[PDB]
Amino acid sequence: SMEIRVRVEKDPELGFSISGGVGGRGNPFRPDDDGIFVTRVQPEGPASKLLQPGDKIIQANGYSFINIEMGQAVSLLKTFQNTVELIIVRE
Amino acid sequence: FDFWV
Ligand code: NA
Repeated sequence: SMEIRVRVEKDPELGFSISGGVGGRGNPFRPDDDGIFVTRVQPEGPASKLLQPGDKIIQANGYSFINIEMGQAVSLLKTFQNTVELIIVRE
Repeated sequence: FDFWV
């Protein structure tokens, strides 16, 4: 795996969906991982060609997503304006 | 069960 930095600019949203979280309902890639996983990406949205299903988000605008709950991850990402700098784990 | 951001 690898740590990739991507910048997704809200227009007006980031354009992707996430699954997982600590105590959450899991993810379709690695069930033994309570991390946050990109699950669906809008074909021509702000995250298109930048994020892919399976991406594990471990940092968003300097905020670590390790041991984060889903409700908190969604809350944080909706709070950010403009661009969100992500650090993702990609195969 | 995914959430759109
Ligand atoms: Na694990």
